[PDB]
Amino acid sequence: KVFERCELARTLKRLGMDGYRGISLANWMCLAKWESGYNTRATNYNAGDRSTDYGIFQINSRYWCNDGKTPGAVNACHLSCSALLQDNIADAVACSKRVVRDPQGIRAWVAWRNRCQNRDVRQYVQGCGV
Repeated sequence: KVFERCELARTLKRLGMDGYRGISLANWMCLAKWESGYNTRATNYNAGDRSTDYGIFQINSRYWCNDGKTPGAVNACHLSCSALLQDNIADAVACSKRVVRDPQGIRAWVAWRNRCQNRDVRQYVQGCGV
């Protein structure tokens, strides 16, 4: 599923993402936007370390989900990476929450640092009723 901007903002808010661990909905929107263009079936294989990024938040298999083919990987979200490719984003959100409970917080995603950190991200939620 490719979410439309406001549809996604409301979906994330309903799932309890607004201000989760001090992270605003606009930041999560900026992250999803830059990671996958709001696409839940997006995947990126990293030939360098044999890991793959999954879903709307492009969560990596080395530490967050199990795909059975990433060397010495762990599954901190205790999910099959398949769960991160569903149209329903419940599991991807549960896992993103797990990611940010770690010290790095939203900084875990390099794309967030590049295109969201210290930037005006208001535009992502404007007019969405969130």
